[PDB]
Amino acid sequence: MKIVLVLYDAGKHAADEEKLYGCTENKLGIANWLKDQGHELITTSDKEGGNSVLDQHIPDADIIITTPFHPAYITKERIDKAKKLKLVVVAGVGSDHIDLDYINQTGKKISVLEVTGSNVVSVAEHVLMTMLVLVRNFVPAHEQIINHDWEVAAIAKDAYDIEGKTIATIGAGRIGYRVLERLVPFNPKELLYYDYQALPKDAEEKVGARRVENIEELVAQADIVTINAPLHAGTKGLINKELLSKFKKGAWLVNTARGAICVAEDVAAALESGQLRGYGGDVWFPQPAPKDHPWRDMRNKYGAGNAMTPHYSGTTLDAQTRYAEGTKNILESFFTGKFDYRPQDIILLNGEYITKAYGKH
Amino acid sequence: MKIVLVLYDAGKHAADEEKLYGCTENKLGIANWLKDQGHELITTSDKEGGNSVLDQHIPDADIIITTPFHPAYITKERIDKAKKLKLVVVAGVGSDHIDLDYINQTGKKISVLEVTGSNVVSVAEHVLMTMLVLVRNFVPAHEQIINHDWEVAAIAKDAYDIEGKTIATIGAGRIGYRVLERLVPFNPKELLYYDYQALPKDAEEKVGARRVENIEELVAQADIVTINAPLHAGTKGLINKELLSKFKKGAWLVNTARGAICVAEDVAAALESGQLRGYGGDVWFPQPAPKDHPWRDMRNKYGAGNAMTPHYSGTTLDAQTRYAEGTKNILESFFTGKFDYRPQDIILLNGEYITKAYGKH
Ligand SMILES: NC(=O)c1ccc[n+]([C@@H]2O[C@H](COP(=O)([O-])OP(=O)(O)OC[C@H]3O[C@@H](n4cnc5c(N)ncnc54)[C@H](O)[C@@H]3O)[C@@H](O)[C@H]2O)c1
Ligand SMILES: NC(=O)c1ccc[n+]([C@@H]2O[C@H](COP(=O)([O-])OP(=O)(O)OC[C@H]3O[C@@H](n4cnc5c(N)ncnc54)[C@H](O)[C@@H]3O)[C@@H](O)[C@H]2O)c1
Ligand SMILES: [Cl-]
Ligand SMILES: [Cl-]
Repeated sequence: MKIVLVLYDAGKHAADEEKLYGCTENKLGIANWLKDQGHELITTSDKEGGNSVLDQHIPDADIIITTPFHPAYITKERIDKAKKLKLVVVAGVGSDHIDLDYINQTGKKISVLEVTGSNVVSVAEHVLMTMLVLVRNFVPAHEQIINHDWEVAAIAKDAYDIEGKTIATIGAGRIGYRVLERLVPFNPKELLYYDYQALPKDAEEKVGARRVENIEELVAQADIVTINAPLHAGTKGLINKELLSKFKKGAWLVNTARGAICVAEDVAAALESGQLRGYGGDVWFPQPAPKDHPWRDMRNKYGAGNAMTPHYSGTTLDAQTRYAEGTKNILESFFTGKFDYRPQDIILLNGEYITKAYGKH
Repeated sequence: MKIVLVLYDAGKHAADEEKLYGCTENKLGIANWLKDQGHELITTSDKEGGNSVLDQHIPDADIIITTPFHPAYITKERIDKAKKLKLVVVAGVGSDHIDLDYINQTGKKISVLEVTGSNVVSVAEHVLMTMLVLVRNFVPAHEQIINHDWEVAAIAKDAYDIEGKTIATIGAGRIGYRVLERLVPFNPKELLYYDYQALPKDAEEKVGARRVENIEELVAQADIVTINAPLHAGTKGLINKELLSKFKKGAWLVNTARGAICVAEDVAAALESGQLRGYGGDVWFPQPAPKDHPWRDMRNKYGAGNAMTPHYSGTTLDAQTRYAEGTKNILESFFTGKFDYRPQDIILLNGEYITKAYGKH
């Protein structure tokens, strides 16, 4: 089989860390196995433009392996040219960079598999971190120190404790639930969630969560909102000017899910006007984020409220080994002709939606 | 009575936030309350040098109110000049900026009271935040974004999850225990503590903590160490070159307790050499931290591993109202002649140690 593997380039950083499996230099650490199995592997980070290495190889690729941190956008146009394509794998979690609805509506026999659970703890940690960084006003505090300044009041004037705050998650799946679990000992006033899938009652009770039926009612009462749903037609552009106007004034918003769940300029405008006190997370649309993407320079009225990073929360060194192994397992399920995929890894099975988390079908 | 109140100045920032009680502008909300009682209140941030406003008023001050974030250093030289001094109050927690041992050993009839518990949650949050920021490599990640860069591998090469790490606290009192409680749902490998005061077995079991009785044994097995003990003779310079040599190579160290528990240059050398991967916290010696203090510019080999802030974790807006009210209550106990202090607030009562947490007596 011919396999095209699209990952980020480590460049000079490859020499610093041998455990960096998720880059083009290291090929998920599965290149020996793919070679021994008799497959042809094309590895590249060159994923944009008409004569990109990706596009050169799409027409006879049997399998494309992608990673959300440097996502090959497998568009309708690319799918139409991909005459041998049978499987797209996501080394990570989240398959929205592939035009899933096009595959499904046309009934094309392409499976889409991701390594469910592989980095959900990593991201839940990152959400907790980002909440704390925003609420406690850490970014300008650290900036003060490295700029050789000292003025406690400049930081304290917009620093709070997370204790006693009302916190809402949009999506209460693997990541959203783990976020709620980690918040319990911080003594929030209340933990809320919105999801068309109810939590099991035992799970709900374990974290003291209350389900809110509609998203406007959810955000209106939350001091902190975190987004933990996949990107699909039902969540694309969900966080826009109108919905932001229904947030509690001065709320903090965390989004480690997908950038395009928000309308980028609407979030920036809300931060600058004070409707949000802070926004942070690691995900952007598109990726790599352009130099003029509004989320880079946006700030609140105090020059703070921005805890943006590149997309890396799900590609910590601990997460990388897990999604690398999961990727190998999915590939083996395909190669053996067993197709004995873990049920939870299956987004599309030969064009059919198996997941329930990407909207109702 | 004459009361000297030493707080940080908020300046123009006071105009931004009404709840900023902890600054010289707002005087803990007690200025009119004191005036109505016929007391004279001198308020200043000028606390260094022989003709500082502090030193001008020391000779006839009945009461000095301090705050750790901008600490009046009540040295033995100042105590010897403070002929009317009867009470020192700490608007906050931690009384080490006062020469407690000099007061005690030379029979000075001065009580020292602090607002115990007022900001212990705030600091425990800050510890969790700092642990996450260091372990997950957040600072350089955010720096990349605002420098208009994008390179996932530059961050991922030194980013880990807190899951599966062994975490040790030095001091397991109000803050240290609250840190362990907040760590439970993060699925650490193990939680450890070192303290001459044992946790009750039930409190140990609640967080799955194991006591380690030797400090070298403790740090030798820890991926993350956090300092949560007061500054006293037993902890001053506790974290020195020799102990750092016994830390696990590449450990992360967090200190929100007091700067002087660490030997400053020893920590910086350990970071630059890689014995530590990261150091962070909000506390320094002395405070305000000099522009050339080595903890400002220190970095690990990748230009990261620094999560320093000014001293503000215990002065979030949520904390300030609590220690402001507690300061009023302590003053009332003094003024009425009842001296009905909360027992947990008493560091020294007329020179005698009441606290057990500042070493054995
Ligand atoms: N930043 C990263 O590195 C990173 C890593 C992993 C995953 N993610 C993203 O997080 C998303 C969630 O991951 P997960 O493991 O929790 O997935 P999951 O499938 O376990 O949970 C997703 C939840 O979202 C719910 N949902 C779907 N549409 C919703 C809507 N309109 N409103 C509210 N809830 C809705 C689903 O019912 C489900 O319960 C992924 O799809 C991915 O886009 C990001
Ligand atoms: N960064 C901030 O804003 C901030 C805010 C509050 C307190 N603090 C500092 O944190 C310290 C702890 O606060 P707390 O509320 O937890 O106090 P606490 O009195 O409840 O607990 C202190 C613990 O440290 C233990 N201890 C003393 N010496 C020790 C030693 N050599 N080794 C190990 N343990 C030792 C004590 O036995 C006690 O259990 C304060 O004294 C203060 O210096 C900082
Ligand atoms: Cl939906
Ligand atoms: Cl001691």
